[PDB]
Amino acid sequence: RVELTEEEKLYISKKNLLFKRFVEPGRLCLIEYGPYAGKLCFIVDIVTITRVIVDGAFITGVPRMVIPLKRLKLLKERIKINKNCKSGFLRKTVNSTKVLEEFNNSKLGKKMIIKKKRDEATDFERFQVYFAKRELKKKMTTIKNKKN
Amino acid sequence: MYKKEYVIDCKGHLLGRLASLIAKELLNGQRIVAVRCEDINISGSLYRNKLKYQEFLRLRTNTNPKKGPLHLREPSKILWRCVRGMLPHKTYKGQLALKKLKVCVGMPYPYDKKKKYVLPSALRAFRLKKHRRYCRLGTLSSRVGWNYDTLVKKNEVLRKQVSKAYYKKKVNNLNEKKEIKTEALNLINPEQRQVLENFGY
Amino acid sequence: MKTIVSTQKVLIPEGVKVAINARKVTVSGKYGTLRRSFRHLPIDIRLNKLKKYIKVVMWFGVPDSLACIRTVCTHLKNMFTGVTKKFLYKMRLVHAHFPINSNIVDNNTRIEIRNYLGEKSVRFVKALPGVVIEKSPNVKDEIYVSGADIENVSLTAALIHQSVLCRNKDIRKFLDGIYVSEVTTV
Amino acid sequence: IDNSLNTNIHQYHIVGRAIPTAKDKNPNVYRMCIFAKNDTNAKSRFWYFMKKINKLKKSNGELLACEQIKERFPLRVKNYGVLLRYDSRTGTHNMYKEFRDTTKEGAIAQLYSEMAGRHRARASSINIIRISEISSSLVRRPHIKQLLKRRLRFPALHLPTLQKEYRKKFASKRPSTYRM
Amino acid sequence: LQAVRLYEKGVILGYKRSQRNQDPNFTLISIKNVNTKKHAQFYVGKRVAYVYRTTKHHDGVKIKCIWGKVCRTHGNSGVIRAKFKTHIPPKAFGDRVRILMYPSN
RNA sequence: CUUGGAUAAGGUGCCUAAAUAUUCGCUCAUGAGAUCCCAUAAAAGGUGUUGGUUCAUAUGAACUAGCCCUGAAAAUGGAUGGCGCUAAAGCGGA
Ligand SMILES: [Mg+2]
Ligand SMILES: [Mg+2]
Ligand SMILES: [Mg+2]
Ligand SMILES: [Mg+2]
Ligand SMILES: [Mg+2]
Ligand SMILES: [Mg+2]
Repeated sequence: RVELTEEEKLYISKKNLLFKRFVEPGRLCLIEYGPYAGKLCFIVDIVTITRVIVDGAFITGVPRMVIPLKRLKLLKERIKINKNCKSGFLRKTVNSTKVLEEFNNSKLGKKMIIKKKRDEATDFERFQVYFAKRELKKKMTTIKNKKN
Repeated sequence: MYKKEYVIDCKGHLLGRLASLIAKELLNGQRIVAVRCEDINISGSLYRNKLKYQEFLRLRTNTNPKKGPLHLREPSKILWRCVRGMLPHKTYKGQLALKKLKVCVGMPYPYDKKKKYVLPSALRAFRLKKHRRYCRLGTLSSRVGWNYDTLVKKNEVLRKQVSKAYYKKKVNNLNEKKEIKTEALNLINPEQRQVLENFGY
Repeated sequence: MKTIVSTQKVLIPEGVKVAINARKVTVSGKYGTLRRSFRHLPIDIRLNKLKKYIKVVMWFGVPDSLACIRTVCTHLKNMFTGVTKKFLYKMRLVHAHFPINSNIVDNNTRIEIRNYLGEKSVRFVKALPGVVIEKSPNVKDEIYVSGADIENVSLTAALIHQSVLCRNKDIRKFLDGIYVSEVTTV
Repeated sequence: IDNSLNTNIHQYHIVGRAIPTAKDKNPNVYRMCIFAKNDTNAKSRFWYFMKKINKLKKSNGELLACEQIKERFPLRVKNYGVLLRYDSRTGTHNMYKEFRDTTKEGAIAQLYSEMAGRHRARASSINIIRISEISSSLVRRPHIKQLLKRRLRFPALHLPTLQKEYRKKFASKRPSTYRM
Repeated sequence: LQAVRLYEKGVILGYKRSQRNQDPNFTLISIKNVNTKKHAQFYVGKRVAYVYRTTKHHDGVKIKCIWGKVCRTHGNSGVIRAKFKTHIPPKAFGDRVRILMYPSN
């Protein structure tokens, strides 16, 4: 062969296609409808146009099961997994790749975690937040007054 | 439905689905104001819907047409009539429900400075497959003698210009307030800052 | 049945500038600029400027929908040919006893037709935007209609032809009129 | 575990014979494999076919077994081919179809739905012959060939499906169907 | 900044009915943030107050109340069936009620 | 004669109590369709679209039956009960 120069190279990395996030072994798939709602998983196999086999290794609370594709939301992350993997190899791969923990750093993961934190607050904690905001208001209003 | 008033702009909504969701709200008791009624959509070809209006036009009281069906043809009065046919408007309660609806073409003053809501359960983009045919209510009503389609468009141009200037000023204000916020975080006792950071405020 | 993928590839000629953003196409060349929109059929199309080849791809589709790919490809080829070498339609006007007289006015627009079957009246047609009407320099009874857009030039050529249709006689015997005789390029 | 996704079709294995007599004191024994909703229906179909094909009526016969076969690899994907016979409004025909699933009764569930959707054929007018498994080099229908390429990818173009509590009626910004 | 709230807002729909018959022993209520059957079960023992105004004075005051209870749900969407000590009049079918939180658990 | 519970027939877009529920197919109508009695439609046709059978080296045929269409003309202005409905609120299933 003759290989590709840098010119062609970045040029490949500049074509932003309309469609990203394909269905394939490795996509991340937040789940949206049904009893396992609000949980993560992975595609491991596709049966038909509408039916898919889905598996979240023993890290997440979802077992290996068939699911209608329309209940899913594809995410940005993909793991590069093998031909016909089982759950055990998938756990090792997701552990050694650190993909779940860098979904946690994205825009959607941060807000999901913050909402969770806000849901188990206690009455004293709610008062503490209210008090802190009341304190911050005074500094806002003195700085604003000094400005004009 | 626990508010003094909801303002909807009807641009891009299907006529029947929107009319069915307004009527139940009115029956439960809620003032509703609907604007931009000329942008409502219907789910057939334009010719096919014009045929239906033509059929509606040829039924009248034979002995005296002053009575009988009155053929209203402004795009907002049409939504008014379609809503009226989903209510029991011949009882006192169902006549009270009908009087709580206000419809406009374009966007007059009191409401050009309010907040507008949409109903995703009735949006054309989410309900109608892309190879089907549809028409626009303003075009259909102009084809049967309404005569004001051009004037409202000319008015909407100016309304959008004024809104653009407002939006510019607002974005400047939010930036100028965010900088003040980020400066004032360092003047607070560490406990309040830590509790604010833990809950992401 | 739904097919998964389907594609077709269209080369780009030498002296052409192309642009596509949201299924909206603009092309430019020596003889002007052409615009066209395709936002009525589900496609995502891909333009490679370093090389040639716009490409058209459609995901899950049925035979009814899959038939529109070649249509768009042929339209793109047509407007590439248009900007570099203009389209040309040749026409011949024919008579048995009364000769037909034509006259071109208003900067080579707006032909005027006189003496059709001896009528003493006058008939007018007006060219579509971007079309020019002029008479052949070579032969006796020929018209040239031309320029940059197959749709408009063919529609002008058909509008001239519909203007001298013959009323209630036997049209197998009364054969006067103006007819399209050659389609080519400039 | 999610009952909103279950079909109610299972497979059964039934064995039966005729009551011995003096003219016949060691009669023939028969077996079938039937798909039904429960064991009682499977026995009903077994006796229906015993009467139609052989000369057995339930009243002078006895039943020997009812097993309810289970499936061995319920998470591997197989190919299936089915042979049919059904009645139209003006005659009777027989057909061959192909499905992709992880269980035989999963494929039979699809078959009943398709025969109702495409031909308005009721379950009372369908006889099922010979479900089996077929290798991937001997598949005939084009809509199954599409699914067995080397590197299968495609985008997800469906509209969102959301829980009932997040399915709110007054939105504050009109949503998007793009979702990349 | 005064007069704390301590209840959730509600709206009184009509009676428990079918098409063409009435049965005024029970009444239907909508609760503001509740729109599933499973979230309506949370409130299934609380006391309900309906407060309205009059024009004459009755015991020195011009406000009176009718008391009720939350009894069960009404199916898939968060409506509830309530029972009151007297029957609610029909001239109230869009008015406001208080779903209190007294019998606390 | 009553209080409370849970159903049948039938229904769950609004009129109207309860799903704009879930899961598979089919259908576009310049006079679509919408379930006992029940409130009309045929012979004969279709290069509309979807499945199936049988022949001939990847093309050419011949049949078969689901939805749609032609065949389809009356007298006051009118009737799937009305509005309306085409990612159905239509037809066959779960
Ligand atoms: Mg004549
Ligand atoms: Mg009772
Ligand atoms: Mg209701
Ligand atoms: Mg032949
Ligand atoms: Mg009815
Ligand atoms: Mg209904």
